[PDB]
This record gives sequence, C-alpha cells and structure tokens, in this order.
Amino acid sequence: TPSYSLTPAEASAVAELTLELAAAYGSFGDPVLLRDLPRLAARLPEGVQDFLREFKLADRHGHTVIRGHDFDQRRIGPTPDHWRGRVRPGPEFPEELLLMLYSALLGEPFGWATQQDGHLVHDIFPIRSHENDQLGMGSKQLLTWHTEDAFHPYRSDYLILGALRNPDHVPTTVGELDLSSLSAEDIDVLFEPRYHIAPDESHLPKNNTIATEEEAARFATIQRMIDERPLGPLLYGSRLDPYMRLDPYFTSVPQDDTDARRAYDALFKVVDSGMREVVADQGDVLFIDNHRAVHGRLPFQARYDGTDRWLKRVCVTSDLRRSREMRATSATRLLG
Amino acid sequence: TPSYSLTPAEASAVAELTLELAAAYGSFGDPVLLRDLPRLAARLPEGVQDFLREFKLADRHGHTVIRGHDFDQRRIGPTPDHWRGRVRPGPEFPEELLLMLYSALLGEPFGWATQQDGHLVHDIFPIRSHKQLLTWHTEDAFHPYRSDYLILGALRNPDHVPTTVGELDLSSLSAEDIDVLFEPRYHIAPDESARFATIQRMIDERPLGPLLYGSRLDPYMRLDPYFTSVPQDDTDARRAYDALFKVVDSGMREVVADQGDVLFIDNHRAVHGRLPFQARYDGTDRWLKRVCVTSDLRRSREMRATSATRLLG
Ligand SMILES: [Fe+3]
Ligand SMILES: [Fe+3]
Repeated sequence: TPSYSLTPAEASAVAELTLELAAAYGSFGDPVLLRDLPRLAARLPEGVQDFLREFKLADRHGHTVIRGHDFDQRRIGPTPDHWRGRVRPGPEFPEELLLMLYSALLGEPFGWATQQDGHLVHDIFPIRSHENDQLGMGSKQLLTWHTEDAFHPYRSDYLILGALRNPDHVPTTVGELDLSSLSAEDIDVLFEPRYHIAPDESHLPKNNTIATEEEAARFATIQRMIDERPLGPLLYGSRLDPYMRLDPYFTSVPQDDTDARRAYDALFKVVDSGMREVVADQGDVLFIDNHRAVHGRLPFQARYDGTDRWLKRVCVTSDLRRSREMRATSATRLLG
Repeated sequence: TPSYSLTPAEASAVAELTLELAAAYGSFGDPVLLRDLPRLAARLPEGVQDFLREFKLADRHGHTVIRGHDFDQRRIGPTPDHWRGRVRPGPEFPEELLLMLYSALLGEPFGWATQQDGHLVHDIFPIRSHKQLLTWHTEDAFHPYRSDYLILGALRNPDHVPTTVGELDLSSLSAEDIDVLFEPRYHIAPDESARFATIQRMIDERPLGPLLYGSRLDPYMRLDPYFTSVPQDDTDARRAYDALFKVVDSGMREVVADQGDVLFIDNHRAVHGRLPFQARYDGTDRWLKRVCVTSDLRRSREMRATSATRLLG
C-alpha cells in the first residue's frame, strides 16, 4: 500500500502554513475559509498534492497514509475530557485546518447535523462516561469493521483521520477486497440487488422531530428506504475491480436466498482475513476510500488524564449537491 | 446574474499562463496534464478562482460568465470547416487548456466516447452540411451521469449570436404540481446514438424518474421536452409537467457569449438552447469550445472502460 513520508523540510513547510492560516482565519464558522480551502491546499508541498491526486485518480488502493507531520505537542495541549463545552477553535486549530486542506484536495468536507455540535472536524479521544460500548469516543471495548454508513446514498466517499497523539501506538484496522479470492459466480451474486442494508439508529427519522413539512422532506428518502426495504448490491462499479459497501452488523441476507448467503459468507471471510492494523502514530494522517476499504477500531484502556490518544476526523464527499434534499440550506455542509 | 470582468492585468496573466501550459504539455492525451489540472488552475488569478468557487458553493444561479479574456485571433486562426479528421491540438490549444483549468475548479472534465471522436473539448462552429425550431434542454437529461456543469468558451462571435438559458421560477407553480414532479412518473428517452469489452450497450434503460429533485423549496431540474413523455393514464403528472414546461419556456433568456467570454451553465439549475444563425462559412464564423464537468467521476465508473478514462460509453 503506497504511502508518503514527509522530509523534515516538507513537515516544517506544512506546519508553517497551518499556523499562518490558523492566524488568518477565525474558525470554520468563517464562510470564507470554506470557500478558500482548495486554493489554500495548493500551497501544500507539491509532492504531497501530487501524491494525493494520484491516489484519488488511480481509484485502486483503498487507503493511504502521509507520515511525518510536525504536530507541536506543547502548542496542542492536553487531550480534552470531552468535546462538549470546549472553546472553538482550540489550540489544535492548525491540525484541524490541515485536515480540511486535505479534504479539499479530495472533495468537499461535510458532516452530520446531530453529530458533535455539527463540527466538520470531529474529535476522537476517550470520554470516561462513554466508556461502555462500541463507538469513537470510547476505548475499553472493540469496534468491529465496516464501511461507514453503508446503507446511506450520501455516505462519505473518503475519511481522513489525523493522529494528534497516540502514546501507546494503538493502531486502526483497515481492510480491502482481494477480488482474486472470490469466485466469478459469487462476484456476480454480490453485484445483484439481493441484500438489505439497515440504517444505524442515528439515521432513523423517528430519532428527530415530526414538526413542519420542511424537515419531513429532509428525511423522506431515508423514510422511504425504511418503509420499502429495497434490496441492494454489496459490490458495484467495475466487475474487474469493484467498490464495496459492507457493514456486517446492519446487513441482512434474505433467508431463502441461498446463493446470496453463500456469496456473502465468502465475501465476509475474504475481508475479515484481509484486515490489517495500520498505526496512525503522532503526525500520521490516514486516508480511507469508503468505497474500497472497511475500517474498525481496537479496544484500549484509557488514562483519562489529558495524555490519551487523540485523533481528528473529517468526512469527505465527492458531490455535495447530491445530498441537497437532506441539507437545510444550499450553503450548509451538514446532513440532517 | 453575477459575472466577473477581468482587468487587462488579469487577462494578460491568464493568456500567459495558457500559453505556458500549451508549451509544457503535448495534448490532453497527456495523463500528467490531467493530473496537474487542479494545481495548475490554482495559478489563475485569485479573483477568478474565488468567483467561480462562490458560484459553485452558492448553488443559487443557473449560469455565470467570466468576461474579458484575451483570445489571440491571429494565433487562433480561421474557424475550421469541420471537427472530424482535424489534427488535435490546434493553434487554439491555450484556450482549450483554459476551459480545462476552469473545469478542474468546478469538478472533473469528462466526455462521451461517441461524441466528436471522444475529445474532451468539443467544437461548436457552423458546418457546411446544413424551418429551424427553437428548443432547449438539460444536457443529457435521461442519463444518471449527465454533466453537472457546462463550460462554453467563445473563441469568436462576430454577429453576437446569443445562447438561450432558462432557470426555474418556483412561485409560478403550485405545491401540488411540485410534489408530483418530485415523484418518479416521467420517461426521458436518450439523445443521438472500439469492439470490447462488453459491447457498447451495458447499463441500459430501466425505470420512470422525477423531473424535479434536491430541495423541495429550491429544486434542481432535468428537463428535455422533446424526449420527455408521461404515461397517458397519469393525468396528474401530465398536468404538472405542462405547468413546469410553461414556466421554464416563458422564463428563457438570451445570454451572449462574445469573443473572450466564458459562460458557465449549471446543468441542475438551468436549461440551455442554441439559436439558429446565418453562417458565412468563410473561416470567420462564430466558434465556441465546450467542456462537460462532473462533480463525481467515480460515480460513472460502470460506464467507463477503465479507471483512468474520462470518457463514458
Ligand atoms: Fe466507522
Ligand atoms: Fe445542449
């Protein structure tokens, strides 16, 4: 899997740029910053821009990493106890800006209106009260792998994860599809509309309000999918090198479809066995193609003392206007 | 409709940039040019970048124009007789490169393998071979991977022949009609008409579809009246369609792209039409260049022969 290792000169240049922009703009609340993002991203080292452009256009490998960034630990400060109530932007604004620049080289940053106050860059660090069950703000318990929001027609196209700190080198898991491990028979079944993919609870329209025609319409397409339960494929794009959408937990293989069950079981085994540990250590930025890779998290014991692992996360869409029906305005980048 | 007028300084910077790139790269057949496009486009004047970005993100206007480019008429040379068989790139390469730069600020340039020999930049000039009815449409309205934007660069336009552009005024339509238009009740048929891999026709015709989509309060549209039909029994969908056509037809505007203007059309918010005009056929005729822009190249992968190709079909 190709990666890019920054020279110390490149790391210094990236660091300087992010400090300059952090001083020049107030916050991501600034509409002008969001406008300026792709032009600003053109100020990144040329080798870096070339590398990500190649990754994007090759449409072959499902993840890549850019390693060796300089993330100033003294400036960044202690890992917070919670995301709620923090001053925004924080002293790690330069790192958030970096990830937004990278998102602009790949597409458009976007978010989910109900998640982390609508912030475009999410925090990933342990929160003591969240210690019980499977999520990003946890630690103690496993996070099995999946395509992000597999059921959703406007799911992320890419995900960008930047490791601000990771003292105990807790890796992330990512897995791709080795198509040669699957029979042509199984591939054809996986390309057919034979599977049901259920939404995560956070997407269910009965989660939110029932007032006004405007918001009802914002969830009408998802409601329709819940009501009609359309069957869909797990593989798509090119038969020779396919995209996938695989969330085992939310996937139903219809009981009577014996061929869909055989093929699904073969697909699951291939992806499960191909899972890899990718460490995103301090200064590493991991890029995940949500159409070619699944991702997961490993459990770890947190210290809750301001020294814990801290990642930042940005979701990327190749086509912001596609999701217009689920966005409250044309300008907003938040769905819901 | 917002527009941007280049200073002479900006016009000179753009001209110089396009000449430089034309010498640095061999053709659009060069994969490294296609890679470098977004980074190269960031070398355009910052006011121009900001303006197009604002248009893209505003998602409000159906078109915009950047005016006052310096298109060297001597270098561009005479308007050709035809596109077919013509050696590419020609002397007007710098102007084609400009539109490609613009396309990279908006999205990705793409084309149709069966249109103008699969060239990424199309030619629009009078061709000798030819009661002219006046029509308008969304580009490739039937197609799920149709253009998101269109870019028309006017290399020359001596008689100031306009293009028609029409947007949707909602206030004229009932909430009832809008709801029906949002529903999949309409048929839109395809336009005009290598050996491998799985011959030609792959992901073909299937279901009924809507004409309006996106926000219920400020909808996008796909409207090609000539190729649009409604099942006879569906009287509501027929009524709503008639009303939509009337609104769009009545609001049609003439937009002139004169020499040095680049017109940008949002294929989701605007329909466009061409206007008949008398040509001279003497090498001095109106000459536009056209590039098609997709917001999401990967979405069309199933209709593209390889991962690298930007040609559908
Ligand atoms: Fe996830
Ligand atoms: Fe057209």
